[PDB]
Amino acid sequence: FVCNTCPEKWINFQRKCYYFGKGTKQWVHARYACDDMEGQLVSIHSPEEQDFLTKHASHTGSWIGLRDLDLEGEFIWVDGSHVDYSNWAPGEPNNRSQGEDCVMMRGSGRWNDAFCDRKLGAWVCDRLATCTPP
Repeated sequence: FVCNTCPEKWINFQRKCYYFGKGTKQWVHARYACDDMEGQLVSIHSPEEQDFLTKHASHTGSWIGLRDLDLEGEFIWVDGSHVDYSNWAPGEPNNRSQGEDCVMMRGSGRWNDAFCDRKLGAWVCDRLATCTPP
């Protein structure tokens, strides 16, 4: 009936749980780290979800679950969903023809693209919250 239960060290917002990771990681690094924890690198689909992430975001930048796929020819989230909501910094993205294929979130919450082998100090995972029983 009510789904706001999250594992130790994760934070609940709406029906989801979020892990604000800290550590030195390239994008595909953070992708597998989230998978190891039974989550996914975060997908963002509304301004309310973004505003929650901004309140907890590392000041020095974080990987999120968006990257440019060559065959589909667009940015696609790790869970296969398309970009509806977006929060690009003004002028972004600007490195698609330039090999900057992975997306990070600044301390402001705004997104920019980057080289996938860039090292950042933070990354965010999500998973679904579990629910109250009968």
